[PDB]
Amino acid sequence: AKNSETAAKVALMKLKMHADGDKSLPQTERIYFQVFLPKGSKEKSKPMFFCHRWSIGKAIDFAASLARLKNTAKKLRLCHITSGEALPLDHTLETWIAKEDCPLYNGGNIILEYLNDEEQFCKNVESYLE
Repeated sequence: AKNSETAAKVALMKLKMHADGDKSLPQTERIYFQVFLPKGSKEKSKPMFFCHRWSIGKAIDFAASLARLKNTAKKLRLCHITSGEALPLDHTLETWIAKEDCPLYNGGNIILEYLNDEEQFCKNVESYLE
């Protein structure tokens, strides 16, 4: 419900008001997320937008920057909000649009979390929204 297509579209207008990102991107090239930050972050989440053709690794790098997490044993990974899957670094965000299983939505939620190198999913994915 909170992670559905409709919930993402309903959140999208506020995300457009509040998100940071590279504003030289044409509007149609942008995908907006509420980005939930690693456990222990005082700020639970931050609104961000990305180029939809960026790789996950690029998006992670951009999000870590905005969240001031570039200032260890673990690497930051974007993780699907329902499956917990650490999205593969080389895939483009575009790859997740529309898909039947665990899509990404323009306006949706996503997780940024410290994982071990090679770790595949973040544990307790439901808890980021609890």
